[PDB]
Amino acid sequence: SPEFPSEKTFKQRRTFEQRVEDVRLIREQHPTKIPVIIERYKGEKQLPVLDKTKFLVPDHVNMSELIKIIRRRLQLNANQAFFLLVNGHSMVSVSTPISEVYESEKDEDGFLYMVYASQETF
Ligand SMILES: *C=C1C(=O)CC(c2cccs2)CC1=O
Repeated sequence: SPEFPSEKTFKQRRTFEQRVEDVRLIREQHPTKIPVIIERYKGEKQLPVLDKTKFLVPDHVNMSELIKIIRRRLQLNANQAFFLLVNGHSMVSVSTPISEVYESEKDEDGFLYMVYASQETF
């Protein structure tokens, strides 16, 4: 509805220059944390909004563990599907530690971006 404001993403809220410097600050103060931005897919109609956007994830945590953490934050029940996507592909099947996902998939600004949805392609 045009009466209600559109959802604005992290990259629309913070400029690239600010994001680049945020990550430099984060990396300096927390070298063992991965800076992750987790957002709901723009067209999502079945899953609620997350109470935070930026997560400093310990670098040993794997993707299966992170998925459980987000499902819990969203208070999902077991009959609700949830997919976590990085750069256009699903992280749902894997046990890769997030440290490795960061090196493979991080944005130019230094953040690792993830999108969640109730479907795997859209
Ligand atoms: C939103 C967060 C938290 O609630 C705590 C997380 C921590 C993980 C290990 C030590 S603190 C960081 C975070 O982004």
